[PDB]
Amino acid sequence: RAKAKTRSSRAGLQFPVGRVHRLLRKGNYAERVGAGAPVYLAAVLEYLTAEILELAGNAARDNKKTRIIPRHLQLAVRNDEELNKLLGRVTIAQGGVLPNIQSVLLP
Amino acid sequence: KAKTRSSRAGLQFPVGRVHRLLRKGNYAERVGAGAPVYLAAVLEYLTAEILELAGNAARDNKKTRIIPRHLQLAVRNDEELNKLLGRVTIAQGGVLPNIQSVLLPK
Amino acid sequence: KTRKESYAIYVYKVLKQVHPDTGISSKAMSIMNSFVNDVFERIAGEASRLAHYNKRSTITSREIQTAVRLLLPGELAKHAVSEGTKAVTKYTSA
Amino acid sequence: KTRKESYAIYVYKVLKQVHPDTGISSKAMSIMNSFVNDVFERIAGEASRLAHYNKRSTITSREIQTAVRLLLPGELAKHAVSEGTKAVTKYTSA
Amino acid sequence: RDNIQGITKPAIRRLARRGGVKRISGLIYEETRGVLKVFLENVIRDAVTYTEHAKRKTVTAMDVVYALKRQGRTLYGFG
Amino acid sequence: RDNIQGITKPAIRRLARRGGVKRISGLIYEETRGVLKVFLENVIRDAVTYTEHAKRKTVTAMDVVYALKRQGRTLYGFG
Amino acid sequence: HRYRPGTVALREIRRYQKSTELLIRKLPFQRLVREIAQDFKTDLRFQSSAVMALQEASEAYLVALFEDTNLCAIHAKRVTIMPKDIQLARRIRGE
Amino acid sequence: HRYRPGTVALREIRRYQKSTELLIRKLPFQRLVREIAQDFKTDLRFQSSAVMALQEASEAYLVALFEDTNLCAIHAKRVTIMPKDIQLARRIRGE
Repeated sequence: RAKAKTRSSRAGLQFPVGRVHRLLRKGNYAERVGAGAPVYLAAVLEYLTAEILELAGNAARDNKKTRIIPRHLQLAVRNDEELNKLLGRVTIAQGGVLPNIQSVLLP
Repeated sequence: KAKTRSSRAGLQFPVGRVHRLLRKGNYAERVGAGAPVYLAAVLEYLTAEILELAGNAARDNKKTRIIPRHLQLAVRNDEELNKLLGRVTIAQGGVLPNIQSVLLPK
Repeated sequence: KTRKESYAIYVYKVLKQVHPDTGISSKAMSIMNSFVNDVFERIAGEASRLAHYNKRSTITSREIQTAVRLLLPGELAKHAVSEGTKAVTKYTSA
Repeated sequence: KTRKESYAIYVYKVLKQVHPDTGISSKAMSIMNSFVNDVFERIAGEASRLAHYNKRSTITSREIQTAVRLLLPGELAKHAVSEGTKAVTKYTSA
Repeated sequence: RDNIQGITKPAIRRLARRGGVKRISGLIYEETRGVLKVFLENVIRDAVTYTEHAKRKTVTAMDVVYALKRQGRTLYGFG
Repeated sequence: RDNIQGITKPAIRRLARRGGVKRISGLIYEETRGVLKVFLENVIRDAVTYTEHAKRKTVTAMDVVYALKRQGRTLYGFG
Repeated sequence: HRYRPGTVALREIRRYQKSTELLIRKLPFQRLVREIAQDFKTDLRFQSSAVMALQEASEAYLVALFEDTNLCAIHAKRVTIMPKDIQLARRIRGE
Repeated sequence: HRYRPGTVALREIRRYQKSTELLIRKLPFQRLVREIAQDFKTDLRFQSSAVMALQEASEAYLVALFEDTNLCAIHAKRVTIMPKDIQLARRIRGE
């Protein structure tokens, strides 16, 4: 028998493949499952996660900090039009609100 | 002699069809023996409840048959049924009559 | 051609009981036929979800009862639950 | 005790790949895990419904592609689709 | 190709009277037409995608009902 | 056993000064106190039903999350 | 013999709130729907019921929006509706 | 040396719009929740984490409602809020 090669290495990805396949099969979503669906799903999920994390990390540098806290996540999510449209009815714990005042109450 | 399961439970709605639809709709992997009877009874009760009010409303207009306007009138005029079906549009239904008191002439 | 199945005689049978001197039209029949599927799908989906939640693989009477109690608001829940329990008991008696 | 699975290592690897020097806390990990789970559930459910609607019982790449095009709004979706295709091609290569 | 002008003026007045109004200004029509176009674009796109997937050339009302349910304006009386 | 009086006036004032209000009238507090109870009851009833169905005598933090999810307000962070 | 302003509007409201029909004409709506659909794809053929379904949904949506706009207008001590009310009503619900 | 009505309110708004703390107290809210839950069952035993989630959800809902009612109030040429605005916002939203 030859040496085992992980299926994630063949497709050049980072997210797992077998776990997604098993979860899809065991969740009784359909009677049968093909072959390329786990690969497609893993690629899409990896792309979305990378985009969101990159935006959050870029936003978190302004406060002269190093780590990431949910305030930075909220600030990065609410400042992008498409991401705001996607997460339209989601609440994040300890998020706060964007600074915004009306134009009539000002002196 | 074969006897239908609907006759045993004293219900006018079918029992086998509901069981087959539940089994073949991949909702779960096993289905209990007594499951379909509850659903059949609930559906029959809801249908009778709607139809009684529909016919009572239709009787007013000195008519015999039922048209969707009567169904809309019966559904909208009730409280709980409005909450249940406050998220659905009925074709050829009309609008409940109402005029604001401010706009009236005086 | 091909067979298509729909609830078209059970509704008429029910109507012939509450009011014995009233007919129905085609469009009202279509509306009533389309009304049942929504409730059926909602209840079945809620029951499947609740059954999956507790790390179990079975659907029985208790899940349907809980879904009915959760979904129907107001006062219809009591009467519906009572009727379902009575029907289940009568069938079990045989 | 029992073993519970999560999505921590992969998220950390992606973060290290994108930004070389940047830490993270526990709350961000929990939020990322919940978001990934929610998105996966939504996409899989939509794909299953669409696959069922056409009187066929199989989930393949076409259903996933159509579900992705239906769910994700705007330019984002475009990019995602392209990415997916490339991955499949590599699997075909080897 | 200015088919958007086929809606014409009195139809908006009839719709407003059905809804219930007593006085209408002179700039409502443009906003109404814009809103209607915006809604129709999204609904038509969502309907077209389904029939594109199924490898067919004729659009049926079933797909329109499905799109309206997915976005959510559940409609009764069309199967 | 009157506990609705726990929410006091300065707490309402602090909670209000996050949308941008500048002047506060004298009858807002009673309306807010009346409003809060309906939402609390609506969430708590479903949470208790979910807990009861599983044959347990305690409320997990998870049941509240799936109680909030049904209405249409998701909550990321607790699972 | 003339009618003071206001009476005919009330008469029209009473007449039109007690009937069910289709208000907008059919052919211009069909042409507009065909053009909008053709904007996305070429060689598209339509059936006979999708147009009716789209018309019904559009009518219901417009009626609901107009009712909400009228309520928002009567809120602010006025009788005439203006585009600001429509914009605010659309904004509040979320669109 | 006294200020004038309008400045400290703006200062408070600026200070409070830049934090992620918790405003309402803990013990009264916990007692209120544990008393409200008494009407459906008996001798219930809460965990140590559900109360925080309920508090967060309630705070977010109240903040959103107050923002919407402020917008509805400023619509009508005013800088004050009265229960009419809250009622109108609740009616228009769909509740």
